[PDB]
Amino acid sequence: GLREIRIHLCQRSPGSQGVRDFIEKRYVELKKANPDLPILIRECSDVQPKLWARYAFGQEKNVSLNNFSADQVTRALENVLS
Amino acid sequence: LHHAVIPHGKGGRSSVSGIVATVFGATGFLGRYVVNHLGRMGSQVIVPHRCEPYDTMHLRPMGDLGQIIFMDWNGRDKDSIRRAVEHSSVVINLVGREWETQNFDFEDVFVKIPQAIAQVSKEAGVEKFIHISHLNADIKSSSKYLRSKAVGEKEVRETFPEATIIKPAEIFGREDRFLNYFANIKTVKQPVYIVDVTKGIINAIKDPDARGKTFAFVGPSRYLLFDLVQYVFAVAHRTTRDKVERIHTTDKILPHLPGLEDLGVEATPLELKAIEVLRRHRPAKTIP
Amino acid sequence: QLITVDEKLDITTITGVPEEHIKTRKARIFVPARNNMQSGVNNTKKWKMEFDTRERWENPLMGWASTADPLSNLVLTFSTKEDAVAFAEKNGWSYDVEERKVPKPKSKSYGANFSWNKRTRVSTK
Amino acid sequence: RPTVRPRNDVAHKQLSAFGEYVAEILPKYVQQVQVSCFNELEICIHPDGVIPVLTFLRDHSNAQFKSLADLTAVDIPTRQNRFEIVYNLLSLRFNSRIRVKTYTDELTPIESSVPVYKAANWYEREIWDMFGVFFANHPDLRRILTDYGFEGHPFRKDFPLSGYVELRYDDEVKRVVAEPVELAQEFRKFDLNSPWEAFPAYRQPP
Amino acid sequence: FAYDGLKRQRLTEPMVRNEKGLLTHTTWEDALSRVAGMLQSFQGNDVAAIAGGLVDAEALIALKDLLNRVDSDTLCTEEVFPTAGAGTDLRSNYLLNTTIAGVEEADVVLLVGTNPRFEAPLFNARIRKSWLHNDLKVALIGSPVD
Amino acid sequence: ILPGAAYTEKSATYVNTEGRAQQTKVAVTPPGLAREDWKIIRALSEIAGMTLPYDTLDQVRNRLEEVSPNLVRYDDVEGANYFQQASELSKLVNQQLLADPLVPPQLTIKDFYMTDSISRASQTMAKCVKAVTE
Amino acid sequence: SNLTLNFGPQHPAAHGVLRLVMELSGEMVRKCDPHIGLLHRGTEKLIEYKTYLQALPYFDRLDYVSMMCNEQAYSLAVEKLLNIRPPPRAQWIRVLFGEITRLLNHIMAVTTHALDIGAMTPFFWMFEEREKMFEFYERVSGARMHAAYVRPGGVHQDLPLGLMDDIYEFSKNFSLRIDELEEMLTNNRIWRNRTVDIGIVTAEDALNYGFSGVMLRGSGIQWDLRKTQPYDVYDQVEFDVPIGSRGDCYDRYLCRVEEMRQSIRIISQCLNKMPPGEIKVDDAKVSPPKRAEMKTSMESLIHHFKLYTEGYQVPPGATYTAIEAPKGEFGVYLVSDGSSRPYRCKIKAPGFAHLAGLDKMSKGHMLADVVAIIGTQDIVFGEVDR
Amino acid sequence: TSVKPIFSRDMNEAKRRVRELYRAWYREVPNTVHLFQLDISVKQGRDKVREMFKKNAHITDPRVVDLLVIKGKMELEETIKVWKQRTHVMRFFHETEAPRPKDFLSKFYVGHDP
Amino acid sequence: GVRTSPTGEKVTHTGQVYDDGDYRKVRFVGRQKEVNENFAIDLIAEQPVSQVGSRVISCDGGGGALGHPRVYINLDKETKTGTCGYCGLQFRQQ
Ligand SMILES: NC(=O)C1=CN([C@@H]2O[C@H](COP(=O)(O)OP(=O)(O)OC[C@H]3O[C@@H](n4cnc5c(N)ncnc54)[C@H](OP(=O)(O)O)[C@@H]3O)[C@@H](O)[C@H]2O)C=CC1
Ligand SMILES: [Zn+2]
Repeated sequence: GLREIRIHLCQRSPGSQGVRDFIEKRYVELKKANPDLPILIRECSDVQPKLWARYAFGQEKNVSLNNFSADQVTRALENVLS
Repeated sequence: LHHAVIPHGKGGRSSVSGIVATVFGATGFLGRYVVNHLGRMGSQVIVPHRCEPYDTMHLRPMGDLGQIIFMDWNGRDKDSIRRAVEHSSVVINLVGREWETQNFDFEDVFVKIPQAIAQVSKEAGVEKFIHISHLNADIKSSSKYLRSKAVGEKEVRETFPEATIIKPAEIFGREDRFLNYFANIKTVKQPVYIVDVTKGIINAIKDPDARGKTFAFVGPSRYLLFDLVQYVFAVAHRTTRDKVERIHTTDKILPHLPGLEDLGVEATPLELKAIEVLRRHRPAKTIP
Repeated sequence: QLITVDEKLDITTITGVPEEHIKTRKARIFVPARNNMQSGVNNTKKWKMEFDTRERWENPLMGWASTADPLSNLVLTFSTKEDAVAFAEKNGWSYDVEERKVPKPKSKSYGANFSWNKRTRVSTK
Repeated sequence: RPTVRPRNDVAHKQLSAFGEYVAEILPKYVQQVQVSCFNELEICIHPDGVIPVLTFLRDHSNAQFKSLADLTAVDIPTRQNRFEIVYNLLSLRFNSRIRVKTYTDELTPIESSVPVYKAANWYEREIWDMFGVFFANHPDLRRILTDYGFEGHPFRKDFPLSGYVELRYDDEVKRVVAEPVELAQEFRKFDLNSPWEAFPAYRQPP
Repeated sequence: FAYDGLKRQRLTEPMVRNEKGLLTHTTWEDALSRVAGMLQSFQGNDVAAIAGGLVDAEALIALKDLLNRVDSDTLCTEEVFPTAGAGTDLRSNYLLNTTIAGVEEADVVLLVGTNPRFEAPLFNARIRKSWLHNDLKVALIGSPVD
Repeated sequence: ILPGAAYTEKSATYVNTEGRAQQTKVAVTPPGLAREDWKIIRALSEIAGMTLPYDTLDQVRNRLEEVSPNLVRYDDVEGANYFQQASELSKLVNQQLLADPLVPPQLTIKDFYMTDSISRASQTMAKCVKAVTE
Repeated sequence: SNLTLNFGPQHPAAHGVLRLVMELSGEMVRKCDPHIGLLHRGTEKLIEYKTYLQALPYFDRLDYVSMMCNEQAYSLAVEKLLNIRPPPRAQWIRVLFGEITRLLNHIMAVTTHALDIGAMTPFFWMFEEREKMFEFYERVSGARMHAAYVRPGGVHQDLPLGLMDDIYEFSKNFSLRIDELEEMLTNNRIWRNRTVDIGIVTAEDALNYGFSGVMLRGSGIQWDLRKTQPYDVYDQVEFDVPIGSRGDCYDRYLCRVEEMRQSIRIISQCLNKMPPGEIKVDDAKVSPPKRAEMKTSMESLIHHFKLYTEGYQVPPGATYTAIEAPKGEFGVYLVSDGSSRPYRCKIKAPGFAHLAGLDKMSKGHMLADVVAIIGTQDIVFGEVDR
Repeated sequence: TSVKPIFSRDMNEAKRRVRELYRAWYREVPNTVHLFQLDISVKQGRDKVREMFKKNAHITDPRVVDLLVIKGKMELEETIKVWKQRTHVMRFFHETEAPRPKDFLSKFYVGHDP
Repeated sequence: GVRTSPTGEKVTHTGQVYDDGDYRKVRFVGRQKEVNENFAIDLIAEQPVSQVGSRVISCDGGGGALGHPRVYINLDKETKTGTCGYCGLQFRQQ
C-alpha cells in the first residue's frame, strides 16, 4: 500500500517548470481526491525534480521529473497512486 | 555503575576500563600476565603480596600512574584479605605452589587460603570471583596437589556460588614449569598457552555469562608425553614426587564444561610458541 | 624536462597519518567568529581548519582531562578559503566550509539622537 | 634613544647595492631581493637556480660566501609550495652574511647542494627527515633525527605535537612496543592572540 | 545561562524495570535487546513515537525510518499544527516566510495570539529595531502583554 | 531508558522558524554511557533485524536529503510558495472559532525562564524565577 | 670488519649518547657513520607552541654546558626583531657571564677529553672550579645550570650585592689552575702522542664543511665573531684570538686552553667597567615592570598581566642571529609571524656540522684516535639533536 | 599539469621500481627472521610485505609512487644493515594491540568514535 | 574546619571527599589522605573588622610591596563591611 508521496523541485530552474505548473493547477484537486495521503512538496534551489513514493514497510521508489510537462507529471502521479 | 567505574577512553594505558581487580598470587607466573593485560586497558589493580617489594618491581611498569596499588597480606590473616578486596569489583585468586613447605602445605594454599579469600570477598560485597583450579583435580588422584585442588574447588563453589572456576591444563610459556621443566631434565597431555589462559580470564571478567560457571582451558592438540619430551629436546637442540605424579596424570577430557572457545579465545598451538619458550635453552604427532 | 600528471593531487599514502585519522575525521574550514567579549576584529582575518571534537575523560589519579585524539589541538591557518580547501583535499580529509560572516555596513548618525519627531530620540546621554 | 635599536644605513645601502648586483648577474633564477630593516639580505630564487646561485655566491670574487652557516626549511601550508628552503651563507672575506630562499612542495625534488657545500650533507638529511623534502642526487639520504621506522615528518604544521604513537615496555612480549598515543593530561591549547592590531606598518590590504 | 542544566538530572546509563517495578542500570546490549523484542512483536498502529522539543533531524528521520519498517506511521510531535487543508504538505503553511531579517523591511506587523518577547526573544528584538529605526507600526490581537 | 546526547554533545541539524537548516557541533562528548541519538536508533534497528541503511553522520544526512533537500542546505533560507493553493484548501472545511480570548502561555517574565528539560533542570533559571517573584 | 662504539664511557659523562657504526681494516678506520637522534626531543617544534618568553628555557637545554651563552643568542635574535636595545649594564653582565660560561665549557671540553683519553685527575681539580662558578649562576638566578637569566630586553635581575667581589676572588686564582692543568698535559709526551697530527683538517676543508670556532682557528683561519661581528659590548674589551698552525687535535687543545686565559682577561675588564643603571629595557611592553610598580600602578599591572599571559608581540620578520659560543658559531633562524609565539625557530648548533665531519677527519687513523677526534670537536648531543 | 619528475616519467617506469623493491623485500624476509630471531614465520613475514604493498596499490601518480619506493628502500636498508632492532621489525605486527571493533554495533557499545 | 564523613574520611577545604561506593579511596589504604588543617575561610573570619574614618580606604595586604596590588574600597553602604578582594580584610566607616 502507498503511504506517502514527496515531490522535490526547484523554485526557478526551467527543468522544474512542468512540476511547478502541476502544483499551480492540479495539486489542490489532487489533495481533495486523496485527503489522507501526505503529499510533501519540498522546494530547494537547483535540485532536479523528483517524485518519491513510500509504500508499506518503508519501501520507496523515486521517479525523475526533469523537463517533464505538467501532464507527464500528472501521468507519473497517476502511475504511483494506482 | 558508579560514575567512577564507567569505561572511558580507547582501551589503552591511560584509558579507564571500569575494572577494579584484586589479584591474589599476582607475583607468580600466571599473575604477571593477568596484571599486564589488566593494566594494558587502564584497570585499577590491587596487588596484595607476601614477598619483598623488590620482587614486585616487574609489575610496576604494567599500569599507568596510580593504576597498580600494592598491599601487604597474609594468607592466614583475614583482616589483610578484607583490606585488599574491600573496594574491588572482581577478585582473582592465583595463589598456589607446586611444592609444600614447612609453613604451608597443599591444604593451606589450595583449600584454606582460597576459601578464606572467597568468604571475605562475599562478605565484602565483591560481585565477581575468579578461581583457578586444575583440569586434573580429583579426590582420587595419586597427587596430593590434585587432591587438594578438588577439595578447594568444592569449597569455593559452596562459599561463592557465583564464582567463575577455571581449570587449565598445564600451562607453557616463558616462565612456565612445564617446557622449562622438561628442558632441564602412556600419558597424554593437552598443554595450553599462557596468553590463552590470560585472555580467557580477562574475558570471564567482562562476560556476564561466565558467572557461576566452570571452564576447562586446554590447548588444541593432545600429545603423548613421550612425543612431547622428544619434541622439546629437538627444539632445544639438546622436582618432587608430587610433581612427577602430576606430570604423569593424563589430561582429563571434560566435554560437558565450556572451554576457551566459549570465551572467544582461540587456543594457540604449541608448535607456534615452542621456540619462543625454549630458545634460551639452546613436530610431535598429535592424538586425533 | 617536465612530465605530465593529470591525477588529482593526493598525498595520503606518504604523510604517515593513520587511516583512522584520515577517513573518519571531519575538518571544518571557517573564519573564527569575533569573541563577543571584545570589539577588536584582528582575530577574524584568517581562515582556520579544525577537526571534529572527540572524547575527553577524567584521569583516575588526578582528575586531569585525558584524550586519545592526536588531532585534538590541531589548528591550521590559511589566507583564503581556497587554500584551506586545497590543503584538505590533498590530505584526504572530508571537510565542511562555512562562508565568512562580514558585519553588515551600518548607517550611523549622532544627530539622530535628537530627532524632532522620530523614535530615535534618546531620553538620556 | 636608549631603548630603541639604532639603525645602520651604511650597511643597508651596501647590502642593497649587492642585492642588485646579484640580481643583474643571475636574472635567470632571481625572483626577488629584499633587505630587512635590521640589515639582512635575502635572495629569493627559482628552485632550478639552487646550484648556479649557490656556486656563484661561493666562488665569485666579489662574493666569496665560503661558509654555509645553516640550511633549513619552513612549512607554510597555505602556499601552493608549502616548503621554503633557506640557505644562510657567510663570507669571511667581506665579513657579510646572505640568505638564499627557494621553494618546493611535497612531490617536487630539490637539487642537493652537497657539491657546493659539504656542510649541506646532514642539513639536507634533516630537512628530508623533518619535512619530507626530497633532495636529488644526495649521496646518502635517509632519516637522521627520528627513530627507525618513524612515519611522517614531524616538523610539518599538520603533524600533531605529540605524534600518533608512543612507546612502552611490554612484559608479555618482553620488548618495547609502539601503541597509539593516549595522554593522561591532554596538552592544553591556548588562544593568546589579542583581537587588536599591534603593528600598523605590516597591515595587509583588505 | 541555562547551560548549567546540562550538568544536572542527566541520563547516563541505560535503565530497565526490574522485578520490583523499579528502574535499574543495565548495559546497552540488555536494554536494546529488550526494546528489540517488543519492536518485533508489534506492528502498524500498535507502535507510535512522540518527538520532543529538543530533538534533532538526524534522530527524527532515524526514528521515522525505524517505525516505517514495522508499517507504523504514527510519528507525532508534542507541538500541534493544524492538519486541515494542506497541513504540512506545503512548507509555506508553517514557516516564517518573510524571514527574521525581513521584519526590517515591513511597514506594518500584525501579531496574532502570541508573546514574541518570551516565545522568540531575538525575533521580538528585531521588531523593536524596526519599530525604532523604521517607525514600524505594530498591532496585536491577544492578551495586552508588554 | 536510553541515555541520549544533548545539543552540546552532538553534530545535529535543527531548522529554525524561517526554515533555515543549521547544525550544532560537538563541544563535549555525552556523559557516562550516553550516546548520539541517531546512533541509538540505528543500533536498535540492527538488533531488531530491520537494519537502517546508514552507518555514519554523513550517510544519515544523505538520507535527510532524500526526504527534504533543504535539510542539508546549511544556513540557506530556501523560500516556499503556493500560498494560494494552501489558502484554497483551508476554505474547504469550515471550522468554527471558539469564544475563548487569545491568551499566550507566557504572560510575564516568570514564565520565560523554565520551558524545557534543560532549563527546568537549571539552578540559574531557578534563581531567576525566584528573583522575579520575590 | 664492522664495529659499533659504546653509547658512552664507563665513568660519568655528560655529552649524551652516540651510536658510532665503523668500518675497520686491521687497526685503521675506513668509515665512520654516526647515528644520532638518541637525544632528539623535538625542541624546535615545541617552541612553536610557546610564547617568546616561554621558549627561552629551551635554549638552556641545547648546549647544556654553555647555558647563558645560548640564552644570549636567543635574546639577541628577539631583540633584533623587536627593534629594541638592552641597557648598557645588562650588556656588560651578559658579556661577564658569557665569559664565565666559556670557562665552564672549556673546562668540561678539555678535561673530559683528557678523561676519555685516560687522564682522569685534571677533571677532578677543574670541576671544583666549575662548582664555584655554578655558585655564581645560582646567586644571580637561583639555579646552578639552567639559569634562564639572560632574556630579550636584558637580564632578569640585577647582581646581588657582594657578587662581583666573589667573582674577583675566583678570577684572581684561576690562571694558576690552568697552569696546573698545562703542567699535566701541555708538554706530556703521552698527551702529545695522542693529539699531535691527529684529526688534521685543512683551512679550505674546514670552511666548506661548515666548521666554526676553534675548529676553524686551529687550522689558522683568523675568525672570531666577537671580533668580526661584535654583539653586546664585546667591542669594548681587549683580548687576543688564539690561532693554531697544524690544524690537529693538539693545536685545538692549545687554542681552548689559551681561550680560557683570554676569558679571564675579559672578565677582569668586565669587573672594572661594570656601569650603573637598570638591567632590563625600560619598555614595559617588552620587559615586565618591577614588582613594586606592578602592585601600585594600573598601567604596570596591565602590562605585567599581559606579558605573562599573552606575551609581547614581535613584528613579522626573519633573522639569522649568531654568536661565538664556546663550541663555535651558535645561531638561530627565528621567524616571527607578528604574534606572541614564534612561527619557526631553527637552531644552528656548531656541533652538528662538526660531527658531520667526523668521517672526513678520522680517515687514516686508528680506533683509539676516534675517541680523541670526538673529544676535540667537543660534541654535546643536546645541541646536535635538539 | 607539467611537473618535475622524481625518478619515473610515467606509471610504467614507476611500476618497474615497485617490482624491483618487492623482489628485494621478498628475498630479505628469511634473513630478517634469522638475524632478528623473530618468532614469526617466513610466510608471515612475506604476507606482511604483501599487505604493505597492497595498501598503496591504488596510486596513479608516478611521483607519489617514486616517494613510496624511496621510503621502502630506506626501510629495507635499515633492516638489512641491522640499524633497526627487534622491536622496530615487530612494530609491523601490532602484537600488543587489542583488536578494535569494526562493525557499527561493536563501536556503538564501546564509545563515541565512528 | 576539618570534618570526617560517615566513612571516616576527612573533607578538604574544597569540600572533596570520596563517597561511599567510590573505589578510588583504595589509594589511601595503608597510607593517608593529605588534608591541610588550616582552613583559610575560617582563619579570615577571625580577623576583626577595622574601623576607619573616611568613606574610601585602601588595602595592599600589609607589608608594602610584599602584599597584593593596592586597591581602594568604598564604605558608603552601612548594611555591610567593605571587604578587600585580595586578602579578605574587612573595613567599616565609623
Ligand atoms: N602453571 C600451571 O601449569 C598451572 C597453574 N595453575 C594454577 O595457577 C595459579 C598460579 O599458577 P603460577 O602462577 O604458575 O603459580 P606460581 O607459583 O607461579 O605463583 C604462585 C603465586 O602464589 C603465591 N603464593 C604461593 N604460596 C603462597 C602462600 N603460602 N601465601 C601467599 N601467597 C602464596 C606466590 O606468591 P610468592 O611469589 O610470594 O610465593 C605467587 O604469587 C595456581 O593456583 C596454580 O595452581 C593451574 C593449572 C596449571
Ligand atoms: Zn587586602
